[PDB]
Amino acid sequence: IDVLLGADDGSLAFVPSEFSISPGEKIVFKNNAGFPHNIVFDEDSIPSGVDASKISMSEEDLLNAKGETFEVALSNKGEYSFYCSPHQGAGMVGKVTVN
Ligand SMILES: [Cu+2]
Repeated sequence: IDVLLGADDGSLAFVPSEFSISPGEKIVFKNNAGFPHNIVFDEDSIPSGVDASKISMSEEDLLNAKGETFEVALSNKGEYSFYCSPHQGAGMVGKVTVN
């Protein structure tokens, strides 16, 4: 599944922000508008036992230019909440379910 970082109207959003995938499926996050952006999985809101650092950018890492990507595939089943760290309070958050 492809996910935009920033909407085409400049809104600070993942598009889509809620979605489901199958184990081993890739998510390609693509820097779109309103960047810099990143994608950070909330270590307390992903399935037990998953290493957030295997699937996340650090909060200090940024995609600063249009078209840059971060790709990650998730295997373990369950709900994963994530956010863009500089835009989290503006509402740039999401949740992917692996089912
Ligand atoms: Cu952002």
